[PDB]
Formats: sequence, C-alpha cells, structure tokens
Amino acid sequence: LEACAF
Amino acid sequence: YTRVVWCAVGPEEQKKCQQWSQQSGQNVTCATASTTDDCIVLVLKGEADALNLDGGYIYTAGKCGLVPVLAENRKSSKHSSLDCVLRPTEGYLAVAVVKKANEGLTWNSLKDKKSCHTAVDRTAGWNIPMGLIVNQTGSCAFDEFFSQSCAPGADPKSRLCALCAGDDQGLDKCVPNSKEKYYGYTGAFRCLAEDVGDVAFVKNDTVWENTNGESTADWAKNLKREDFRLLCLDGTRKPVTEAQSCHLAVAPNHAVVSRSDRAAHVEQVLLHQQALFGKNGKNCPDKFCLFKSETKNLLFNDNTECLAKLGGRPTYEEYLGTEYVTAIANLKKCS
Ligand SMILES: *[C@@H]1O[C@H](CO)[C@@H](O[C@@H]2O[C@H](CO)[C@@H](O)[C@H](O)[C@H]2NC(C)=O)[C@H](O)[C@H]1NC(C)=O
Ligand SMILES: *[C@@H]1O[C@H](CO)[C@@H](O[C@@H]2O[C@H](CO)[C@@H](O)[C@H](O)[C@H]2NC(C)=O)[C@H](O)[C@H]1NC(C)=O
Ligand SMILES: *[C@@H]1O[C@H](CO)[C@@H](O)[C@H](O)[C@H]1NC(C)=O
Ligand SMILES: [Fe+3]
Ligand SMILES: [Zn+2]
Ligand SMILES: [Zn+2]
Repeated sequence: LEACAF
Repeated sequence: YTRVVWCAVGPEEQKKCQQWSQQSGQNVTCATASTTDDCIVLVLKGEADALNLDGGYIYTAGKCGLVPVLAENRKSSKHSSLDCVLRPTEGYLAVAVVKKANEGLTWNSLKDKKSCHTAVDRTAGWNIPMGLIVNQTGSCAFDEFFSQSCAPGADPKSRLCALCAGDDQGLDKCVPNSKEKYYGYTGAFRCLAEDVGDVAFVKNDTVWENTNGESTADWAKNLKREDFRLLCLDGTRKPVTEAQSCHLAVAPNHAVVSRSDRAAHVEQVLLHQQALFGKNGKNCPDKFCLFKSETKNLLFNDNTECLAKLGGRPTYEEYLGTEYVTAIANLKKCS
C-alpha cells in the first residue's frame, strides 16, 4: 500500500 | 495564462478534445494516449496537464502525487438553491445488474458466471465488486471467480478478457478505452444487455440512462428497465428503482486531477471553459458541449451538470475517503 506504480 | 493540455484516452476522446480545443481558441489543447494509466504518466511527465478520472484511477494518480482539482456534479436528487459549482457532490451508487429473465442468479451464486466490468481498476466496475468478492471468498484468486469476463485492461488472452470484443474490426480486444465495444459504464451495460455477460458492474445511473428510450443508441434504443434487476448484498434481487437500498457501495464522483503545480491554473481554465461549453453554457449547444458525446461518456460523463469546486482543498485520500482507500489497498495486496 505504498509507492507510485510508475 | 497558459494553455491547458488535456489528456484524451483513445481516438474517440481525442476527436472530442480536438473539437473542444478548436472551440476554446486553443486555450485547451490535446495530448492522447491509449489508456488512462498512460495519460496519468503524460501528466506526471508534464507532457499533459489534466484529465478527469474515475476514483480507482484517482487512487493510482494520487499515489504518484497528482491532486484532485474539480469534481463531476450531476443533477442533485434533492433541492438546492446553490449554484452547481458550489453545490456539494453526492457520490454515485455502484450496482450489480442482471437480467430479470435470468431468474436464479443472486449475489451468492455469481461464482462461475460471465461478468462485464467497466475496466480493471475502476470503482464500480472493479475495485468495489472484486474487493467484496476477494473478501467474501477469502481468496485473491479473483481472476478465476467468473468463468469468463470482459474486464478491459486485463491480459487479452485470459478469461478476464474472453468476452471483450474490440472495435468494429475486432482489433484492440479488451483495451481499456472506448474503442473496445464493452468498455466503460455503457459498454459493460451493453455486454449485459446483449447477454454476453450474466452480470454487469456499473452504476445506477447507467441503467436509467440506457433504458426506456433515454438512449437512442441502436443497442439501447429498445431496452426496458423492467427487464433488469439489481443484486443486493443480502442475496435478494430488486427492481432498478431500488438502488438506494440495493447497492454495493457509494463511489466518489469522477474528478479532474493535475500536478499540484498546475492545479490552480487548470481549475481557473476549466471554470471558464464550462461557463462557455457546459450545461446551459453560453456556447452549448450552439457551438460545442463539453458534457455531451452521444451517451459515450467521452472526457466527462454525459450526465455531468458542471465541474464543482472541492471543499477543504482535499488530498486524494480525503477526496476518495478513508474507507474506499483502504478497500483499494486491501484489494491491491492481491497483485
Ligand atoms: C438512479 O439514476 C437515475 C439516473 O440518474 C436517477 O434518476 C434521475 O433522478 C433525477 C433526480 O431525481 C431526475 O430528475 C431524473 O429525471 C432521473 N432520471 C431518469 C432517467 O429517470 C435516480 O434518482 C437514481 N436513483 C438513486 C436511488 O439514486
Ligand atoms: C475487504 O476487507 C478488508 C479487511 O477487513 C476491509 O478493510 C477494513 O475496513 C475497515 C473500515 O473501512 C477498517 O476499519 C479496517 O481497519 C480495514 N481492514 C484492513 C485490513 O485494512 C475492506 O473495507 C474490504 N473491502 C471491501 C468491503 O470492498
Ligand atoms: C481564452 O483564454 C483567454 C485568457 O484567459 C480569455 O481571454 C479568452 O476569453 C478565452 N477564450 C476562449 C474561447 O476560451
Ligand atoms: Fe466510476
Ligand atoms: Zn449504502
Ligand atoms: Zn484536508
């Protein structure tokens, strides 16, 4: 449930 | 002021965007990408400014630092003297829709049936129903629940794309843009109307706007509301007049997102462009209607009355709400 997907 | 660069998802959106750009005297210009996640990347690169997003995509964008700017506001159920731009948004009702003639089907017998979804990662089409189904089955194996589906954006060779149909030529099967016949609220509801699926995950408005003459679209023009039922979570089936008591969730309205650094300007430009091209806008329907696209919900939902100002300069979490954020996070644990 953390970082940017890109 | 600077021009605002809109991002259009697929060629039908791009065609609309280009008519808007021409009508706005190039105050708005267009970038186009194949999918919503790609538009989101153009916006993170600064190669586009903004687009309007379902709440499942707002979560993707927001994790990457993009912020909500204005929200879609449709006609209110209850009276308000306030202008549309100031009237608080209400949230739409995610529902599960079946045919009345498919008598045995309820929420509790959906396993191994055929399903129609607006696209992977969208609220009513995916995050709400699959999150509920993963939780209730105690299994992340959501790709194997339905025997076949159309879930645009999923692997085209998988069962989750088996029912997708592509464009007029049968190209682009399952791509998550309006080229795919069953994409979006209207394409998932068409998937059910044509009995390609047993169940469509869409919102309540979808059923009303595509039945009883409200759409003249060839596939819809002759659909009767009474032929449809909603699946309630307690296992009962109801007429589509009962969505307020037979829905899967209430969803945050679709909203415009941008980089934080461009939000102020995007918001000012859009407030003006809807004064011109919005519902009763000075130049709609004469010249161009920003919130019309013959039912196809291109750039904005066709039922949008105006884009409304947000209360409390919300973050994307605040906008989506804490419960829905957690629901997505939990579902996303499966991937
Ligand atoms: C389900 O969606 C339909 C379509 O938006 C809603 O019906 C509309 O409600 C507005 C506001 O009451 C009316 O003035 C429109 O005429 C209705 N449209 C149509 C096509 O009938 C309906 O209220 C929604 N149901 C629930 C419980 O939210
Ligand atoms: C799926 O189940 C999870 C697990 O219970 C739900 O997440 C909980 O939601 C409540 C209220 O929003 C929180 O107070 C809990 O702390 C959450 N649990 C976890 C592990 O985060 C989630 O809402 C469900 N998904 C649905 C209903 O779509
Ligand atoms: C374009 O933007 C400029 C600068 O704000 C404004 O003066 C003009 O009225 C706008 N015209 C259209 C068609 O949007
Ligand atoms: Fe949505
Ligand atoms: Zn409810
Ligand atoms: Zn806040």
